[PDB]
Amino acid sequence: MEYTYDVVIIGSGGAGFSAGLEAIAAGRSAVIIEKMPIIGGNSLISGAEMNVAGSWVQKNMGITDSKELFISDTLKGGDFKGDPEMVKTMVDNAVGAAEWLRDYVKVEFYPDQLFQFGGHSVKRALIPKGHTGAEVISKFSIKADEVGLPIHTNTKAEKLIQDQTGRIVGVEAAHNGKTITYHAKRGVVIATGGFSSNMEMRKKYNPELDERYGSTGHAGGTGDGIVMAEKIHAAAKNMGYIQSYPICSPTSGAIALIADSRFFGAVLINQKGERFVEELERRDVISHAILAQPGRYTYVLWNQDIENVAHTVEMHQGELKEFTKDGLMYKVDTLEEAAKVFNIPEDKLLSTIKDVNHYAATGKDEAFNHRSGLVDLSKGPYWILKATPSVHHTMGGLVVDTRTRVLDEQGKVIPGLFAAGEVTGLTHGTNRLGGNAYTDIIVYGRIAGQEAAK
Amino acid sequence: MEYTYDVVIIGSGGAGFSAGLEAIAAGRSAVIIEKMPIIGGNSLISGAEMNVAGSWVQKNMGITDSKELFISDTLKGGDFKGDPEMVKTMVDNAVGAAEWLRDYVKVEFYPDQLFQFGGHSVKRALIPKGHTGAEVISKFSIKADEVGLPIHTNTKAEKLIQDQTGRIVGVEAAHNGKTITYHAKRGVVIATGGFSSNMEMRKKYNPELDERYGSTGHAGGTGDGIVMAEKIHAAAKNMGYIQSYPICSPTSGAIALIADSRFFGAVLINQKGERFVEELERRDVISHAILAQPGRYTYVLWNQDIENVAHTVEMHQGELKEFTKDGLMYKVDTLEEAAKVFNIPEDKLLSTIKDVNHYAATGKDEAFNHRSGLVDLSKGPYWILKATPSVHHTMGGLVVDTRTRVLDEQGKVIPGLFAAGEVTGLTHGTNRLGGNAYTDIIVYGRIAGQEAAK
Ligand SMILES: Cc1cc2nc3c(=O)[nH]c(=O)nc-3n(C[C@H](O)[C@H](O)[C@H](O)COP(=O)(O)OP(=O)(O)OC[C@H]3O[C@@H](n4cnc5c(N)ncnc54)[C@H](O)[C@@H]3O)c2cc1C
Ligand SMILES: Cc1cc2nc3c(=O)[nH]c(=O)nc-3n(C[C@H](O)[C@H](O)[C@H](O)COP(=O)(O)OP(=O)(O)OC[C@H]3O[C@@H](n4cnc5c(N)ncnc54)[C@H](O)[C@@H]3O)c2cc1C
Ligand SMILES: O=C(O)/C=C/c1c[nH]cn1
Ligand SMILES: O=C(O)/C=C/c1c[nH]cn1
Ligand SMILES: [Cl-]
Ligand SMILES: [Cl-]
Ligand SMILES: [Cl-]
Ligand SMILES: [Cl-]
Ligand code: NA
Ligand code: NA
Repeated sequence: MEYTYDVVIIGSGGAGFSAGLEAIAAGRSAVIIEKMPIIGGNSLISGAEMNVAGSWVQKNMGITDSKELFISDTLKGGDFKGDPEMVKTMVDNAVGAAEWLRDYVKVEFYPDQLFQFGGHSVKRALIPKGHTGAEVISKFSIKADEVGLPIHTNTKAEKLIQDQTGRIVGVEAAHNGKTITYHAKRGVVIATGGFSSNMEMRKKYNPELDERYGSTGHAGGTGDGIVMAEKIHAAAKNMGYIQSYPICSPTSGAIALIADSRFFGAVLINQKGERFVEELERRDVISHAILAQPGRYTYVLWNQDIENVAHTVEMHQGELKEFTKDGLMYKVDTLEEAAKVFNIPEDKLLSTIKDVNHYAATGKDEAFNHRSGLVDLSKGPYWILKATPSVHHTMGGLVVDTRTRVLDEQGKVIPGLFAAGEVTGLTHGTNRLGGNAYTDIIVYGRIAGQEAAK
Repeated sequence: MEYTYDVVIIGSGGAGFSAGLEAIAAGRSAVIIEKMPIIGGNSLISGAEMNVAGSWVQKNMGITDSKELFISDTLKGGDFKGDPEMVKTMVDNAVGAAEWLRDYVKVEFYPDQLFQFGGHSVKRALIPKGHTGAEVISKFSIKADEVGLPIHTNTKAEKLIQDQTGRIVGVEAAHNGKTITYHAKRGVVIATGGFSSNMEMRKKYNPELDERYGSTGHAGGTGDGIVMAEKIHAAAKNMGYIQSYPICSPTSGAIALIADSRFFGAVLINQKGERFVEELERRDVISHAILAQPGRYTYVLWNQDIENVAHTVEMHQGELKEFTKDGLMYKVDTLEEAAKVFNIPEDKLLSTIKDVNHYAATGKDEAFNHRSGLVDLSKGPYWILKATPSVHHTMGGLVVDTRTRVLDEQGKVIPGLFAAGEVTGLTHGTNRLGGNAYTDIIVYGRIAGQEAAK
């Protein structure tokens, strides 16, 4: 079997969907090939919070922002190693990208909630309904079906097809044990995500991130797009810069979105029954703090009063069930029971929470200077979750220009080849800020589909 | 020539002076040997700001603090690698150390000023009169003369004397081209400071910090105390952790205390005439930001209105004269002249300052979110200073216990040998917080003199 389309997109995450919808809208034929049996990749299981300076939600909330500040925040976050034009183009197109999600894809965002990720000077992360990428990918899928964008699941790209001029003119893919050739008349878009779930690639570029660490990502995040492009002499950069997320499942590696309760008053408790870091510190600080605790894990503890504001249990019931079945999470009536289930010294936990309750009442955390104010934890019920850092995002990847054209080892455009999303390596410097992956994948996914369609 | 004292102290910085005064006060004979022609080492040229949780000045200013928070701040600052008992003993003795400086040494601190160094959750750095160590070392010197503590300048310790039991029983030193033997009946205190000015030792332990970087320290900061103790099998740790200070002379390496005006409204301007980092960001962030600018330097720009509050020109007139003579600093009437003297694009500088003036008026810095509020810079005169990062403090050094006893490679006490101050390597982890060196050198200097005298 062979197929022919104008634009062949590899991957059904936010970057690939954005490229596909733009290619179809330009009047071209397009397909997305997806190696998993389900669509959406890490974009699906993402929190999908998306930074935008100058959003309609900021206006609703009375929050002032500027592109200049979003750019400076972002460049600083990556230790000033990100490509300034890549960051500028991301920020310059972020409002349009989010309004396009709202108006064209019909993604629903909360009109009056924003998150301020570490490193951002103001609250600027839009929040999709449900606080996950489920809303985003489901709406993308509906819109793709409406406009006539086919998605071929269980179809694994294995090789880029390069003609004698050096132009990329298609993709060889595996489906049901056979090779299928996808001819691409105008362009191939690599939108395959990162390599957080490729242990050998992690160890090659960052030996510390070995089998001691899980991955927050899906099993398909294995760097295939980098490997396939390097075979035809695409350049890569920043491959060793790989970030972790602090509060993840010790068993599966999955992120614990349910533990976003720490932004609403949950406390981090070590095996000794003691707090050990400000719960609102930067994520890398929290990760290092946890790895310095006994056993290299923490507990996250909160009560019904916090859930009634935060809703992270209601919003992440699959995590609740999975973590509970894995023995990583308990719902308990009393702090004494919270200590018992995890062999935490009872007297120390009770003393810690007595202090927390006093700090909540005064607004002054005399142990760690909690920046927003603690919440009284004297009454339950309680959730207590065991968590540890897990590998989360690969900042490195393919070298592209701001038009998403992939460049070779001499900086020359590889004709017919584009790349967008976590597979690229020039936006985030040494360290991506929270909420900036979604901005990157939508902005550059759209550009890639536009450029491939030309 | 030979001398005999109960306690022989090597170095006349804050650690050595503290040890000497305690030894004399215990009723023992003591001497300080100092290799330079002047006393005070880096403690002399320090800002000498000293962190204390629970000081009389905090009480005057209505500021609440706690030892728990000072400990947690400190441990976090060094990436959780500092020795917890060393940090606890430092914090537990900080109030007593500062009250001892005030009441016994007669150091004058401002009663109503404190500095909040990066990483500290509350304002807690006491400020000596004059905003330098000159006050501290001059008062130490007077007190030493009053109590009968001799200081032998131009006397360089070269070898520790070890008897057949393994006990350290003296020091061989060079003076006027001859070797002088100092017999120590009860103890030798190594208080020799750090190795920021030893290029070969820097390169050995941190190859990046080579000849591209100057040193903020005096010429005597060469690691001699580490070398002399390792010869008799003292252990060392954390030697590769070496911190820089962001705003220093590109010619001499000296710190620019005069540029503490950035805590009162001065702006950082690159060669392009643009701001590029929040001026109140963490020092390591500022250092990296500067090294990312054209030429790897910044300018620091402020006006008379800022000086009338900050006083950093009045307090650091020697810097003013030296930097000006070196072509690194100008006093100018207009922003146009500030641009001219350093070949900064005039239009860009004027546009940058127009923005600053608007941000000062509104309190909202739309470019970098200055956390305290900018100050109008429309009227002069102005100072503009060229600055770059310089090597500043060596966190590593000798292994001691909390009694300042030096330990060998098997963790065993070396009898008769003590060490205190920047020469030790267990307090600050990977990164010392501002103001914490002075706390360390006084607390542990006092302990070392007390323990050596026993
Ligand atoms: C749990 C989690 C939470 C996150 N939360 C946030 C957040 O709130 N905000 C934020 O900004 N970022 C967040 N991130 C990061 C962000 O979600 C991702 O970086 C981003 O979604 C990646 O999008 P993408 O389109 O590049 O790739 P993906 O979404 O990973 O999609 C790539 C797709 O390509 C497919 N593919 C790969 N190789 C092949 C091949 N050979 N053939 C065919 N198909 C292939 C994969 O199967 C996958 O479906 C989160 C990440 C995770 C894991
Ligand atoms: C410019 C500057 C500003 C600073 N500002 C601050 C600040 O505000 N707050 C803060 O907390 N920290 C600050 N620091 C750091 C702090 O001042 C130092 O870490 C601290 O003063 C070191 O004290 P010390 O007693 O260990 O050593 P030093 O003060 O360096 O004294 C050691 C002495 O031993 C002598 N010596 C060395 N080898 C020999 C030998 N072989 N024989 C004899 N004598 C020898 C040296 O000549 C020197 O005089 C600053 C540092 C500098 C350089
Ligand atoms: O890594 C990110 O950008 C966001 C992670 C996250 C956590 N909770 C919601 N999103
Ligand atoms: O490095 C420190 O602890 C302090 C440096 C400084 C700058 N200005 C006054 N002190
Ligand atoms: Cl703007
Ligand atoms: Cl690289
Ligand atoms: Cl206290
Ligand atoms: Cl070490
Ligand atoms: Na990447
Ligand atoms: Na040290």
